[PDB]
Amino acid sequence: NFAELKIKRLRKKFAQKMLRKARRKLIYEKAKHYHKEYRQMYRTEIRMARMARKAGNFYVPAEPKLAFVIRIRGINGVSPKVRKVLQLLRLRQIFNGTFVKLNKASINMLRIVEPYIAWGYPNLKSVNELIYKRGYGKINKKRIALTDNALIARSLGKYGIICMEDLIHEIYTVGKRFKEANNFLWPFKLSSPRGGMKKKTTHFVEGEDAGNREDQINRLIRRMN
Amino acid sequence: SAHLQWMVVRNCSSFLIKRNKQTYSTEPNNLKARNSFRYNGLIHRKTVGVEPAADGKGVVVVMKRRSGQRKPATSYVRTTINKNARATLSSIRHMIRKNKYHPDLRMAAIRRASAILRSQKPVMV
Amino acid sequence: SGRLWCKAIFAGYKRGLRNQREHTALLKIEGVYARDETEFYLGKRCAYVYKAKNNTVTPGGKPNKTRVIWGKVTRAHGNSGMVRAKFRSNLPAKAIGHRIRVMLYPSRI
Amino acid sequence: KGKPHCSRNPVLVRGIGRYSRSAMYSRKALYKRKYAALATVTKPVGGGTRVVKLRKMPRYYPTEDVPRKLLSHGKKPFSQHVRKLRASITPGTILIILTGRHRGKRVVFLKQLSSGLLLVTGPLSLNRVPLRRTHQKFVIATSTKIDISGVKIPKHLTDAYFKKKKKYEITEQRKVDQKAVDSQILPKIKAVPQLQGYLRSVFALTNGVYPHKLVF
Amino acid sequence: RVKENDQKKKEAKEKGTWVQLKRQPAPPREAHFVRTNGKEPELLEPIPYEFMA
Amino acid sequence: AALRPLVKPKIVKKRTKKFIRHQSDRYVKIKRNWRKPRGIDNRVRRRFKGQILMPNIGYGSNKKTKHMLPSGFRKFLVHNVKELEVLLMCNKSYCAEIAHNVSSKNRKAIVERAAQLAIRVTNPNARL
Amino acid sequence: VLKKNPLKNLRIMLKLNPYAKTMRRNTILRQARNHKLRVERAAAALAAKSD
RNA sequence: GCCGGCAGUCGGCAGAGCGAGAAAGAGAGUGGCGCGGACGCUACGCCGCGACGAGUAGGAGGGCCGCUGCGGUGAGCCUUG
RNA sequence: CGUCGGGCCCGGGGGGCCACGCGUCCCCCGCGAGCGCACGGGGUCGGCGGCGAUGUCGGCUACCCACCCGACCCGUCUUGA
Repeated sequence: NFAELKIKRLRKKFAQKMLRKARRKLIYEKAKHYHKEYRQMYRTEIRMARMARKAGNFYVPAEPKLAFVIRIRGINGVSPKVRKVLQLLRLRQIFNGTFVKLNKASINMLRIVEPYIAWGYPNLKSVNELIYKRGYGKINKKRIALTDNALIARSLGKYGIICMEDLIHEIYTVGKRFKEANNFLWPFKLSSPRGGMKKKTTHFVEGEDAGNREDQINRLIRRMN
Repeated sequence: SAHLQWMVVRNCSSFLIKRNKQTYSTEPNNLKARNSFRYNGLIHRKTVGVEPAADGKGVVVVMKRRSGQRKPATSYVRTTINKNARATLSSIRHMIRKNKYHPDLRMAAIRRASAILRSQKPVMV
Repeated sequence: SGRLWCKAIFAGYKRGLRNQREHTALLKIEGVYARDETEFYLGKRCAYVYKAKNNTVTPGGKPNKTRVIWGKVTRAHGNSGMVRAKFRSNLPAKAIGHRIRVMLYPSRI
Repeated sequence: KGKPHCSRNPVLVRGIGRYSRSAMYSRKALYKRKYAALATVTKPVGGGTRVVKLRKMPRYYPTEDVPRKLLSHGKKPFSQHVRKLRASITPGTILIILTGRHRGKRVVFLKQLSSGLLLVTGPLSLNRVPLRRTHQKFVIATSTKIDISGVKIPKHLTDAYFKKKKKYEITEQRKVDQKAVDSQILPKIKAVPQLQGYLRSVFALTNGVYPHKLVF
Repeated sequence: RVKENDQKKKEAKEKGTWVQLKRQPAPPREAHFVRTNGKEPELLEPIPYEFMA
Repeated sequence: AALRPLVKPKIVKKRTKKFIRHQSDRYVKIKRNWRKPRGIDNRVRRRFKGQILMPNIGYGSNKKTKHMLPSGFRKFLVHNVKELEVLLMCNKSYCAEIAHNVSSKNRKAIVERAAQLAIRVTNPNARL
Repeated sequence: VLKKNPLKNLRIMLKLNPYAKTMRRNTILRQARNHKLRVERAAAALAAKSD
């Protein structure tokens, strides 16, 4: 009776092992394509910049379709129109971070709240220090840290996202499944800026740090994290 | 039955004693003396008890009969164990496991019989 | 047969203006007055040597009247030779402006 | 049956192999290396034969017990730890031992032991210091070296030799080891001038001398 | 919009193509090449202040 | 040596000083027992800096380190010999404690009985 | 579970992404190779200075 | 707060699991020597994650906080106090 | 004409690859096992040194004193003590 029942336990253990190894090969190779895809977009913008300068023209790049919004002002004394947007972007604490894609609904939400936030377009590396070091997942309405690839694959795995690089490529390259990817990530609990801020109250144009940090946000991200 | 009478005894028994942040129960045949559903010497059909012998040498082990209830004069049977302190534990171990007699108190009865044997010996040098 | 410790002054506790944190102490080793040259004293053992009335034991010698509170230098403080030290027990606050011994035997260079 | 070869890939970075596993497949040559497919002892008693039992069940049990603890993975004991050395501390250099009873004495370094304690020996004639152990942290390493490479350090002395047993009397082996080392190292320091007097002097801080300022 | 969507829902039903059916907000401006025909972009200058009143 | 506990963790307490009622130092009719200040302008109630501290839930000890002596046992009041045998399965983490109303005649009998069962008594020589 | 930083912990990084092994294996040979070529390139300048 | 978990301590009447990316079974059949296994579960109990913790008037809940007397209960204590 | 362009860098005549088996047809050009090291599901040492029966060890609280910082007297009326 147990002679063939022994084969039941060992074969099913073997079936999961090859199944785990088959998925392990998929994680490795999709990331290899993504490294080629990240080298694809970085180099092809250098391709387009030089050729317009070869002739007497200019290559206007597209404004990136994702920005990183950081609330830099506290919750005391906040206008209700301002307060509603901050809880609609999941920015309830000071120095909280979230990913927001760019469309006419988004900037018009962002252009009413710039004294209370500091937002800008992040770099490719700047995503990595957020997803890996501060990446927390909203699983069953619980802030669960991303310590294994199985966590993402069960809430977005039937969407095509099952690992870090599947999540990062869905974040960095704003694809057509982006909405639940930002919903999966908890708003980032960024630490206080090491080295200090210039001025919290005023906009970035006159030497403050509020408003659109369109390029220099990558300097500030390394101070938060 | 067993679950029915546990909900009555659990809070208004004469053996219940709380007394500054613990809970105990001092009825006979209750090894580990906890006021718990598993560790109760009266509500069960099968009951295992360990209690030191009357002469101060050995352990008398008390079993419930399971054949006739409501007759406490003949419901419990006592057997005396007085051996070389290794077969003393082995005899009680065989009364539980080999007889399939309410086995969750197998090891806890051995624990109680182990501590009794250090009471019936010289203690201080 | 000489001195094996550096001269160090207990200048006060870690504080702001209206608050004072007693668990961290500010030290002035005479000789160092710059930020880039406080790296030598980082992690060095610091001891506040005093004496009392009753007799206490002493390792490797006869019981005498001197007692200490052992400590350790945590990190630098405000680019002036000021440096922070943490003791096992907080200072009695009667040693402000009194010289304590910071040692070298927790050395690395 | 097979002689155990060493690791083929060199250590590029700790935890990183230089070759990939696909290249390692060629190196290990697995392409052509595929495969497919007590307690009771009988003793005679002068009755019959008795079957005794080893590791018999205990005669006593305590009232309550701790459960087992969770399994840590990197928590190696002291004997298996890796032992490092400073770049300044090289065999032959002059050291400054502080925390010992030989306070501030200038004492000559010989070699590192298995436990990590430094075999350090300033000549008994000069420093009155025997074959003695010190810790790396509690030593100032002066930048003064000697050509100590051509010496024959005895092999019998080790961590077990300098370990405290339990009045302490100097053994004859300790004196013999001291003379054997002294015959080796003392003529060498005599060749370089002013170092034997340097050893006899004691290190001490004075007024206007700050350890972060001067160099050693 | 419903009438136009239902026309495009019956159409391409025999084709199966997922045509974008929902309305979308204004996207980024789809990076493009801008040219100038030989001439250089003429320099602009802030005006000096003169009291008009 | 004595009867050691089964496990001896590091007992840590967030606050060891007692909680003093407001203005009990100035007056005698105000006892050391804590009373919550329920005034409209009280320095203690609205937590002014440099005042006395109010008892809160954050001052509670760890659930693992609660209710042991510095020796590491939990107390349990004992009246007579019959209540001593209940601790026969808890002698490694619980100690017996004799009441104030136990006479010296039968107090000695409880002490030597507790030695036989190896149960620690925090007051082994009280009345003598 | 204690959350270890994948940026500082190598095999926590490898649990979440096995491509980081070669991505750390690369940018090591390349940095070592470009270090060897630049040193001998300065040696070519040393050969030009000597001649 | 979790559609939270724990009746599975199912032991020579036994085979010790259901953290695991994917809607469902470690399911029944029929032709070609050595007696052994730590804790537990006052299920008004035990254990595991996540978030949060200010407060007047005011409201609710828990008191193994306290006083007095009564019905039971502790083969309770007490002139050796 | 240009691109260290894009198509597994279309196809033909010195360095890195989580690519490794055998047989048949068509199109195109599910159990191999054995040990070890460890950036791997939260600390261990399989490391030690001293001072102690007539003056010392520990006592966070608890009695007093000394120092630094903070600190206006409680209840009530009140927008405001």
